[PDB]
Amino acid sequence: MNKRVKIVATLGPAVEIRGGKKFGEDGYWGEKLDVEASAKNIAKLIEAGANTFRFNFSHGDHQEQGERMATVKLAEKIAGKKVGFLLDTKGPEIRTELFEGEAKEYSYKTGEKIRVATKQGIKSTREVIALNVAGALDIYDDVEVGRQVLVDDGKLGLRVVAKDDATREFEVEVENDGIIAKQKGVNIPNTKIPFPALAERDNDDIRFGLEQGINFIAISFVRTAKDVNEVRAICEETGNGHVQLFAKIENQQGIDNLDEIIEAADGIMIARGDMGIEVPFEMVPVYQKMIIKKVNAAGKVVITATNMLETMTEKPRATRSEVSDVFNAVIDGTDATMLSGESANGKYPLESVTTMATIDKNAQALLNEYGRLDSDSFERNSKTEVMASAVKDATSSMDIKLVVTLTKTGHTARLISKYRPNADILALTFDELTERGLMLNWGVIPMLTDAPSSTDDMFEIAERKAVEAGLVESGDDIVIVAGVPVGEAVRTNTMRIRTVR
Amino acid sequence: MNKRVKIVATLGPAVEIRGGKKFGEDGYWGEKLDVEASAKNIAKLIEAGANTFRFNFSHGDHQEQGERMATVKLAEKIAGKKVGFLLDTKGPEIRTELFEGEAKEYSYKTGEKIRVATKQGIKSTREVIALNVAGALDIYDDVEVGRQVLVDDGKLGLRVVAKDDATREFEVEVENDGIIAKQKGVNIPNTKIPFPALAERDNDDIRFGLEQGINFIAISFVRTAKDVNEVRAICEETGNGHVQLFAKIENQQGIDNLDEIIEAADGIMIARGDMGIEVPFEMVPVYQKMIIKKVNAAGKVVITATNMLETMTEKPRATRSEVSDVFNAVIDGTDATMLSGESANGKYPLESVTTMATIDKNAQALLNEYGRLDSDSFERNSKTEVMASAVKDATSSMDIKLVVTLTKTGHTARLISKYRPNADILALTFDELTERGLMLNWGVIPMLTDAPSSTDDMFEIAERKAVEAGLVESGDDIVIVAGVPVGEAVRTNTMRIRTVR
Amino acid sequence: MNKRVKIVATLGPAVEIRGGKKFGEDGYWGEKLDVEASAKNIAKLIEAGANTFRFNFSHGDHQEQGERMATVKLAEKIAGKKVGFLLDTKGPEIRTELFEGEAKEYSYKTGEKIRVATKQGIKSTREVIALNVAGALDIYDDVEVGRQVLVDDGKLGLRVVAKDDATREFEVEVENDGIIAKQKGVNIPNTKIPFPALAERDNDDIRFGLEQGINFIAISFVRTAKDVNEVRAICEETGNGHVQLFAKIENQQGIDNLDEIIEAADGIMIARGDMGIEVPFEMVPVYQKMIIKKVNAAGKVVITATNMLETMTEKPRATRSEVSDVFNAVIDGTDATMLSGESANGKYPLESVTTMATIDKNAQALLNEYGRLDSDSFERNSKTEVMASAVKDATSSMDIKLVVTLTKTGHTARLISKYRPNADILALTFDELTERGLMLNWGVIPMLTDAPSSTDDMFEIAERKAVEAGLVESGDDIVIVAGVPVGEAVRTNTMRIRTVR
Amino acid sequence: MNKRVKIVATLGPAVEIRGGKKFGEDGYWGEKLDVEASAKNIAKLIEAGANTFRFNFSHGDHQEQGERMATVKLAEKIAGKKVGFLLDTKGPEIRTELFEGEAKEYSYKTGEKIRVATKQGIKSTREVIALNVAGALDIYDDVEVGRQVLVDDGKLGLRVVAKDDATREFEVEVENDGIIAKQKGVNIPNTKIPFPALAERDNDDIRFGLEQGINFIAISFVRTAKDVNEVRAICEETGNGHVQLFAKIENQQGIDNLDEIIEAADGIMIARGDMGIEVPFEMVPVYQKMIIKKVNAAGKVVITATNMLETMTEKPRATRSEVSDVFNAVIDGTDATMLSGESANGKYPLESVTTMATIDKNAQALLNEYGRLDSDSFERNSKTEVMASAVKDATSSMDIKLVVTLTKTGHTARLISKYRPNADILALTFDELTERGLMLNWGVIPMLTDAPSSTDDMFEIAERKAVEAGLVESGDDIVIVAGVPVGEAVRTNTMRIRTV
Ligand SMILES: O=C([O-])C(=O)[O-]
Ligand SMILES: O=C([O-])C(=O)[O-]
Ligand SMILES: O=C([O-])C(=O)[O-]
Ligand SMILES: O=C([O-])C(=O)[O-]
Ligand SMILES: O=C([O-])C(=O)[O-]
Ligand SMILES: O=C([O-])C(=O)[O-]
Ligand SMILES: O=C([O-])C(=O)[O-]
Ligand SMILES: [K+]
Ligand SMILES: [Mg+2]
Ligand SMILES: [Mg+2]
Repeated sequence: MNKRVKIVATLGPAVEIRGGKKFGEDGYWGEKLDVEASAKNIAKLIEAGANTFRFNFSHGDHQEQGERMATVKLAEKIAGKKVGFLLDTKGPEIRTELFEGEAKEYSYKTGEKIRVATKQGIKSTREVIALNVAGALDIYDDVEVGRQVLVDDGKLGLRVVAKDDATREFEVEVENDGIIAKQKGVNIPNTKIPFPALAERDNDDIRFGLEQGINFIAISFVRTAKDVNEVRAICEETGNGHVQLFAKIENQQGIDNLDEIIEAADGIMIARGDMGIEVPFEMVPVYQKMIIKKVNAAGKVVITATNMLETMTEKPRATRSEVSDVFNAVIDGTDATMLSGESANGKYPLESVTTMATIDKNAQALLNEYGRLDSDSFERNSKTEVMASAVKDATSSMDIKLVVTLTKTGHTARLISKYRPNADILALTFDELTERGLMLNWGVIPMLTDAPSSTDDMFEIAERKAVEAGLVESGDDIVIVAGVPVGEAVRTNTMRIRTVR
Repeated sequence: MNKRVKIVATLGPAVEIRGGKKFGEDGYWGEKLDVEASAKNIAKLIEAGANTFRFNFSHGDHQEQGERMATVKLAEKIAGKKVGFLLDTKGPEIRTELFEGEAKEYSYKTGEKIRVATKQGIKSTREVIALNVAGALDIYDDVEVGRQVLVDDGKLGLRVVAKDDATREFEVEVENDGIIAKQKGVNIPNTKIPFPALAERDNDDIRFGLEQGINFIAISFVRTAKDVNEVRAICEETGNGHVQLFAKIENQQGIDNLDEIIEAADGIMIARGDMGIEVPFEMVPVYQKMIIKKVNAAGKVVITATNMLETMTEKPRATRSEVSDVFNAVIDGTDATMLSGESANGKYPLESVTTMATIDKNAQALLNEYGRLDSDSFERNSKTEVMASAVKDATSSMDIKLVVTLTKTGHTARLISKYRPNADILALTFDELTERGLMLNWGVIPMLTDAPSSTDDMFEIAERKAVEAGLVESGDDIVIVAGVPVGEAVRTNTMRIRTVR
Repeated sequence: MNKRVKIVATLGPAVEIRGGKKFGEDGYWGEKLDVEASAKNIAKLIEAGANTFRFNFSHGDHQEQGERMATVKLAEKIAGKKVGFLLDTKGPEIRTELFEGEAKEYSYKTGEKIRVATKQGIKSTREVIALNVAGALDIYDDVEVGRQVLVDDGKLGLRVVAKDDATREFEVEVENDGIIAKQKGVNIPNTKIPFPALAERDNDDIRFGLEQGINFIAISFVRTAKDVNEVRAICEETGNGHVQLFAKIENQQGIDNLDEIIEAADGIMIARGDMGIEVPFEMVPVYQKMIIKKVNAAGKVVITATNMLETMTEKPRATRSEVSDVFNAVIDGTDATMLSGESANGKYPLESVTTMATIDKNAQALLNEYGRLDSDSFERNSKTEVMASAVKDATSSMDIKLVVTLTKTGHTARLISKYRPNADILALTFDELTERGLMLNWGVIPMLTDAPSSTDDMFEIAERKAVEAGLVESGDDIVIVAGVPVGEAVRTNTMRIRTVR
Repeated sequence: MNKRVKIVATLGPAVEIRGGKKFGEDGYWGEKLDVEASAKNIAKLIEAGANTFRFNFSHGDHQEQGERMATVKLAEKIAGKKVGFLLDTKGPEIRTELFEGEAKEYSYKTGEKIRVATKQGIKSTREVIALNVAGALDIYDDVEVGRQVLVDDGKLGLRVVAKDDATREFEVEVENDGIIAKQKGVNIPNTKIPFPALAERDNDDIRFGLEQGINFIAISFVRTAKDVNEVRAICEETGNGHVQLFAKIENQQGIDNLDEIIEAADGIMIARGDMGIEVPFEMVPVYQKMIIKKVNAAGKVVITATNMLETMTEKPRATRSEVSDVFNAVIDGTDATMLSGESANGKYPLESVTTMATIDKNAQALLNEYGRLDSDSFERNSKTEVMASAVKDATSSMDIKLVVTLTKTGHTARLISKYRPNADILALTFDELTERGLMLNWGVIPMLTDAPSSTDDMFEIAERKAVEAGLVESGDDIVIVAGVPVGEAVRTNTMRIRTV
């Protein structure tokens, strides 16, 4: 049984060994990274079903990121299995500043009047909270009376009741009892702070990642196609045209502009952390189902992200709600499910990947009956689309163990994946960029091979590689799909039904 | 635009020139057959859309039939297009005798009480009507009081009121005003006169046709599967196992046994002439629609026959009702529509074929919308069936100009035809028997090609043949289906969707 | 077992006894009309299943028409059943004139060069054919060179090769062997001869019919909504605004403007006679099916007309093609089928109505399985639509014997009819004008009653009237529908399912 | 905008004021019950959308349960809204015993060898854990080597490696690091401990609850139809035949016999607490979805229960996963969602009801598009079924603000509810047992009225009440359904589509 739903795991110190010490142990950080020991731990995550690692450039400098990418490349060799490399941008983050007097935090009561500063490069005081705004932008003219400033995963609400021109301060009322600590995330929902389409820091971070070697970029807080297009231009300028871009939908602007964002991007990450603060809490499931439906209809990749197994950061078992959440993301139609803190800085990273894999596997068993995606509704605008629809029908009518496609660019594999056939998809391709680039498509098992010389060669290759991989045995029926010749599926395509000898 | 519904045209003297004379001219039967001039007239029928010629063994002698079949082979070279050869059996007949005084006929009025004699070899009087029963069978014990004796295309009814065992006569009541003329057809519905399953006459005709080279046999008055199986036995005995049998459904027992008869036969001919006498006149459309539905569900051939354009025997234009009848047979799902006296004996054989072809082409354009048949009900149980379903869906999703099947036996062409794709079906086969055997399947264009060589590309050959025949040109999309490799005895396993060069 | 599909029978001399003579007996026309003997004949046509009588104003003076309608009014009292009264207009007919020297006809051969005169009031010669044009219109400028003049049901084609300004004659070439007899229909298709939207003759005829009392008008050669609108105006101005107009579609312009004609009209008459001459003969079935679908979708009345049982004009039994034509109009979804010459001018008027009834009743039994109409497509606008759809479902879900509606205007009967429930529709109504106005709606049995006093009253009346008509007995389930109060279903309507006690 | 998905809230000390002391105060149990102040707190739960109160007979004695039910009777009066009363049985619970020397708990490491005693009425030690088995059953012969004993919501596993015939103890290996505390839940999945169909303790609790007046019984650990029928016997014998029985499905036997249990019962409670310990944790969603589908198909009531907003027991905000969990239970086709510890003994009982109401309201808006249930599949074999199918189509075809049913038994409300019309369902009934008995059916607003005077009267009543309750105003389209002649207990056979 192959896991069809792909897992993105975020990496961090949780899997990393430093001087024989594990994360949280006394004097962990006083020790150099043990690359081999760390690489062996990361390999266990690959074996447990991680299909792509997320390097979150919100935390850690370039040397820390570059070192973690080098450790994953060693982990691939150890696992004898390849994974995708995904860079997640910092983007236009607002954080609380450091306090004067090195205070760590203060407690506030409902009804207190305090201020939020807009001046940059300054410290907070108990009564005047300063912001670290991405690119040191001045936000005073961008936030209107009646707006909400939310601190620390949306837990503490501050209502803007007046603005002070003299100090460029928001006069706010504490809406609920709570704590403001230093370096915590801040959200100001329903505003249009003019963060640039691509900030210098993100530009630098992307260029560094492209230099190291990546497959994917998840662009934080995408509001318009322009946020995607400015990243696409750098990928193209640097000869990294292979890189796929996932727009993170994290706020009302991104939801409002979803259609143009899907058009410009290679897929969507449903960033439920910022989204669950930026829109009403009970709307998140509506937006989750709507986004999965539209990305699937576009033949693109959707990643369902954030707090999926949150309790497993601290505890060895998920909650019943967390199991339901992961399971329903699969039934919704998600290509991939993501771990963030659970794999990056929790006590149980391998157990979190194992629990996600188990839920994802149990849920794929119910897609034929309960799946919310509806491939019958899709218009077939090309022969490769009508062939993918045919592959689906053949897997519904016959007991088909496996679909095998030979694909130069991944195009046939993506279209077959779009239709969600009740079969695994072995995608044979001829370069490592296309191979790693398919690792987040539903059901796709990418495998590197030599390009075939003829057509009849191609059907033999397809059956031999499937047999060598242990996906099929003598007497199993497979569906083989290729362009004729390979790479030309837009002009001429073929589907064969083959009994394995 | 190619006509998908097949036309069966009955041949007879209407197209035959004898020493420069036309049928009905003085001294016609005095001249010898002008074979070249007659073949030129038959070639015009082929060009106008005849796909199979019917040789009606109810009339003529074997020499006339063999000669006519040779005239057709010459016509095929003139038209550059082959047709199917169908033999229609005489079957069992009952005819009114000659009268004493050699009176031609008598007029009767409702309520008149008269007699029908069962004794063979006597003459009719006004008061006592004598019958010529096939085989001189004594039918006395087979017709009960309350049965109906019908005379002359069922235009005059005699009700059996009493039986006189002394004279073995039927005491009957004239039910309606009508004529009883000499040598007119008699029907006695809902009786089981023990006509043999295979009469000596039909044995002689069938074996003669088989020796000449026929593709189809239409068996008159099929009552049970035994009536089909006795003809199947002759085909098997003689090494003519490729010959297809169409059961003619003409009476109530045939309708009652329709399911077992379809299973035994290769197809049905809906014999509306006798059927319209043997069942209530207003029920024929019910049985026509029911038979077409059952035969399409069985994957077999149905022919709608008799009096489709009957007024064109004597007039240059059909009636509105005849146009409707032909049109609605197509909508009902018929493979083929038939001409009898209109092509065989009438003043306008060419015009009759042209009119039927025009009506059939106009109706096929409505099949996507108003089509009676529903391909969605078929069970995809085989490789060939799922592949035939794929073809249908490709043709429903894209503008497919042509479906090409490389078929040793014609099985794949028959399965694609059943699905009624919105495309012409080119069936490339490797022997003349298989090619002619496909001539009545809806939408199928049979074509003979050289058996594939080890180094032949079947797919390139398929496209090239379709281009040369003028069915497709550069930029058209076609579907090609084949059993790879080398069209062995390997089930169809491959579908290509191809933009034509 | 109630006949759901309605019959229009055209009246004429065929049913009229004159001085004890039947039509076509010697000296028939020399005798005065026997009103008692003629009414007894017409009453038999009612018992047989005629629902409406067509008075064709193309033939007969007002005195002949008036005596006929008066015969019909007497007929109902003999029958004890009412029927509808339909007036059909001469409209813009062209005819061949009388020939000089009392010659009845001439035969022509293909290639012959002759002339057609445009001057009115003159007689034809063999070499110069003269036209009787409606309202004595000059057509010389309104038909161009290359146009076709067709004589006698479009049997003989004359091709216009030149126009002679000096004589205002067409030089025409005979296109095929044929006869030009006196006072035969002439058609000049794809022309725009400026016939008034209403002609004084048609104005006058309509006003006469209204004085006698007509339920419907059929308007010949309707080209646009304009031709319907002018007839509407007269019906209102005379206090006859209750009169339903059927537009006759007979030509390309009527088909091209069908949507606007359907909007203005209450219904459509498919005039297959002129239609089959004015458009391609073999395309009539396409237009028939198309028109019936569109008129059902608008909730209006469609009549399939002309040559449905044509051979029964001369013979006591229809052809197989005629039986198919009637049967398939019912499957197409027609509300009504029509007899013209067969009931007006034929030897077998009563047998023609009996035959059409038998076929119609047989075909209605197949509507569930084979009905071409699709009630599921209709957008349920009003609550009246959704009530109608609900009644349809109740009759699909359970064994409903009958649907009873209490309707002031008939509007609930019209929407229930539109949905073609698997049940007879008893429409209880409160005047004779509304009750006859429903006689061409599919499945509707009109019945006069006095208005209800209470709601409990309205439901007890529906059931009592039903048991009294013999339509239902004890144990039969019926659906009752109504406005509350009766006749306001537009705002507030009710459906009840009741077992008869 | 009315909440169609029903809410069951468990009642407990969290809403109850003792003297002036809230729950978790210093010497809270050191006071009497402030009944009026408690009833005013419960009234706030009714206002926020609690449709039924659950009285969990696992915790408390008859006196505590009795007083709580009486406080609820007061809250209804304060709220001006009635609610259902549901008794939840203790059932065949296994718990850990009190410890030697009043020890609260001990912590264990993987691989540790210890013993579980089957002997009843003894204290636990660190090395030998004793069990408080319902009915004091000796379970020794019912658990084979290789079975698993689980403690505290299945958090700590013990693997039976051997059986000591001399002491009737299990030799177990600690499977994972964890804590054994006193009086914690114990599960022994995939065993057939011969607990009776109905234990004397459950018999007694049910009879006491029947005495106080209840609408529903939730039967813990239902294995077979016998477990339901033996409770039905008592509701019948005592003249409490109005009481509806929810089988709680929370072990493999329940799942295996689900069809026969649905047949015997009035509805199902999906008890995901025990169910997630008794079956593979990551399989609970499969059984939830299957159970909801089978119970809607039977036109019965399904409650999705346990840990739906768990974190709100201690925090003011639910997690993203908990929002997703409640939302998808609605999408799955649940009639009702439940709160246990969140309403019964947490810090935020009112905010818990409010959050569930908000998610449930938002989810019902997506049932027309993403709804799991499929009503086209139901057999239309009756006049009532045909009428219910006709109501659903009216609400699909038209913007219908409300369906009003005049129902003596509620049968017509239940059938209409089965079809999940896109509209609220006002159920006008003539006694208080029918009224309260409808309060867990999807979309049904029950309301008491006098049996009507006539057909015109009945249709007039229906509109007036709906207008009074503020459900609809002038220009609104409603569907009214009734059986005429009116009041004669006629099967519904009339539909009216009416502009108000
Ligand atoms: O950025 C994220 O992943 C989020 O906000 O969920
Ligand atoms: O997938 C591909 O490479 C194609 O388009 O043939
Ligand atoms: O034999 C036939 O074809 C018939 O009777 O129609
Ligand atoms: O058509 C054929 O020969 C086949 O596929 O069996
Ligand atoms: O006028 C007519 O009825 C016709 O042309 O069919
Ligand atoms: O049928 C009627 O007259 C009505 O109720 O609209
Ligand atoms: O009893 C319960 O409600 C449970 O176990 O979930
Ligand atoms: K006319
Ligand atoms: Mg025959
Ligand atoms: Mg439990």
